[PDB]
Amino acid sequence: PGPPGPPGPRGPPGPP
Amino acid sequence: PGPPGPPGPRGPPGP
Amino acid sequence: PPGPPGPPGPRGPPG
Amino acid sequence: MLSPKAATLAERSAGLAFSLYQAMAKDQAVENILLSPVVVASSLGLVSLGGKATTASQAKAVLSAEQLRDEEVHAGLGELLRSLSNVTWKLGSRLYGPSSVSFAEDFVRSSKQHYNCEHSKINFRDKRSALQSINEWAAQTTDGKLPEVTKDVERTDGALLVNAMFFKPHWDEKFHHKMVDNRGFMVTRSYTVGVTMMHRTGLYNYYDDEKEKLQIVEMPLAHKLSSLIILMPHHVEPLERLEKLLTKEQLKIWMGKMQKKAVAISLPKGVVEVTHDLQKHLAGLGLTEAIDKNKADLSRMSGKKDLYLASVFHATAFEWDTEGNPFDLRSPKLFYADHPFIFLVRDTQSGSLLFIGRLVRPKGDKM
Amino acid sequence: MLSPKAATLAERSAGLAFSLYQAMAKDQAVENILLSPVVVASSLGLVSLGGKATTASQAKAVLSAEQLRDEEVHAGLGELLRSLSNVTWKLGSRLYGPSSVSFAEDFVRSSKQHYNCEHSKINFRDKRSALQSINEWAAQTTDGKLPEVTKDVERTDGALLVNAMFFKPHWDEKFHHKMVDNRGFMVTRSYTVGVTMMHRTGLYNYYDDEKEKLQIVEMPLAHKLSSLIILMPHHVEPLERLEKLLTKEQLKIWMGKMQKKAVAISLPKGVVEVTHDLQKHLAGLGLTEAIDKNKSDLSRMSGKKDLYLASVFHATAFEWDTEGNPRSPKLFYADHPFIFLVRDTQSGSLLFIGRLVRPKGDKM
Repeated sequence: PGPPGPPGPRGPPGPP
Repeated sequence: PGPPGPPGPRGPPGP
Repeated sequence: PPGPPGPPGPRGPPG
Repeated sequence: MLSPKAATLAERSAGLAFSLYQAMAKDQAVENILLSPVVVASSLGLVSLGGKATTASQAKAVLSAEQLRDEEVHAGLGELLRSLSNVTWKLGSRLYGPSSVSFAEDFVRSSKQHYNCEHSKINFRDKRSALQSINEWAAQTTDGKLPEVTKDVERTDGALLVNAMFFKPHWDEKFHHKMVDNRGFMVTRSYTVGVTMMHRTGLYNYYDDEKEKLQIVEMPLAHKLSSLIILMPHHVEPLERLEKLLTKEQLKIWMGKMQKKAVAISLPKGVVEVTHDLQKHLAGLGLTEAIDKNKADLSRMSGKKDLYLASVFHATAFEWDTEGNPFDLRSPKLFYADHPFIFLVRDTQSGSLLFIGRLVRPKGDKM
Repeated sequence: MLSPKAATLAERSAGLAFSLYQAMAKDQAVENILLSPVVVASSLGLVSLGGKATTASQAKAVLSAEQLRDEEVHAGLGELLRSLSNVTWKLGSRLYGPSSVSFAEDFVRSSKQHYNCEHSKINFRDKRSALQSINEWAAQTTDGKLPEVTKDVERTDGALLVNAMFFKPHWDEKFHHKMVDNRGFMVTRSYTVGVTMMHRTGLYNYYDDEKEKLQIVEMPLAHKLSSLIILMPHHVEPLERLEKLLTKEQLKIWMGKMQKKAVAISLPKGVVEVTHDLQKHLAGLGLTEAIDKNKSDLSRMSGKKDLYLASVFHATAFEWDTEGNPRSPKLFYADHPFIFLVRDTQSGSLLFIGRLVRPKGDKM
């Protein structure tokens, strides 16, 4: 029971 | 508790 | 009670 | 509903606030912006009210109301200020004049009547007490949400117009009180700040411009009487590019392109404090004589040319909170505001712009 | 609790595993590395036990146990193997020699006593059936998690020691069963593989070295009895640079610098199967005579110079699963190669050392 949670955090940065 | 939330946004690009 | 936050988003694209 | 004259003044108020926003956004020293079109317009109304000759004519010209009687201007602006009232909104306007000066009865009565103007004397010979009293007046007006207007007053020999505000958007569909956590807000690609974020998934009017690489979302406020519009680029970049695109016409295009979609809105939670001194920017919009000690005629205000417009402090505490009405999706689109964005508070019935601003750097520490 | 002698052997076993790891990491043929220090030490122990003269002295020297009596090395490695048994863990040690040779009663008794080394005679010239039986022994030992040790055995003429293991870290704080999705693991900057990743945010002992551009995380295992340590550079880069930094002393420094922080851990999920033939690498560390047919003196094993050590198969199936007990996070996003360690909390004893460079999956 209960609604879904928030989205997760932003993903890590890409390679240079 | 409810189910886990959706994945977060894609990360930023590299330099 | 709301569920936990979802997973982190995918890695960003290259530069 | 607004009277036809108030409606036309409201359109000019919006246009003026867009011009003011653009002017300030070009300044590299300016981070966050927060403008109430009505309060900006009411400030020009006081200049018309208190002034004579060119000093007053410029104020009416900036307001594009030169063909109207002074009474019509004051009544219309008064009506607009009154219309902002529809707890979650707090406003105070105070005119500070030097100890030596005396405000005129007629002006004092008229400014109370149309602009809800409070009047005070200030003694900058004791700068600490002068600042203390302005900042305290603002703290009380906003019940501590705006604890300080300015740390210093540059120009001490003139009149000081201070507008102190507190605005807290109350959502038509509230955020869950537990849908709040700590995240990182990206001020730049190299600079992150620790913030509290609040989260909600629902049906929202949404548009993703793949061509201009931006997202637009409409969040209705209590009883759909007004709505909060958020404009944010896809990537973390300076708002300059988006700001170039931001026009009354472009906004109309974007809003027509919006549709009701499942959206996971994630926003920073907390109070954003912004204090602008509009003085320099209003002069750039045509209000030249009022801000000049040698040319200012504010004699309807004090009885003598012993006054000039030294400052116009537009100070706001905008609170992003979970609160809203109880009233209330498998794969939502993300509107994850962890980077700078532009926002607008629009009145649903009129179309009248209540707020225009941007959040570039929220409160928090570096990481 | 370990006896003082077993504790000192454990320190040498760890140091040996660090040396073995470094030796292997330099080899461009080596991808994934999975080593159990105890089991590695127990293999040198058998060479000391079965070999004599230089063949045995080298075995003790590799282990850096030359200053100990032979009985101290054997008894203490036995106690260490025994203490490990208490998380899912499965081990099997087995000596395969040619069907013609004869295992000495004295060695058979001692090998089973200290190292639990079962003995089996097998025809190696009978390749498919030879492989089939070793691979079945490993499958049964591990309950099918390690279905294959090797695809080929090159030396039909000598002795083969095979270690088959299954290890599944059971987390002190489990991952949510739905916190699992498909992502891309970057083997190289030009090569990505499709993996299943599992995700969890919690309080973990963490350290971010800004100077050396690396992250270190401690994930306690069931009842905090042991913990899994992960070392990974900030960016995708071959582990060579990190491996240069990796020492017993540097690890001690990093762990002292760790503190309890909110960490969002993302790890590949699945069974990683690793089969090493330690033979070549142990020879590089000093075990030269035992692996050479012409110099090997394993006469304490087979009563005569009719034996050499063809191979030492260190075979492990390490399972990364969600199962375990019921501020703004830092990301520990393991989508590129990382180094890992399983440490016993009470002793400090290193249970595993390894690296995941290429997980199971297809190219994308």
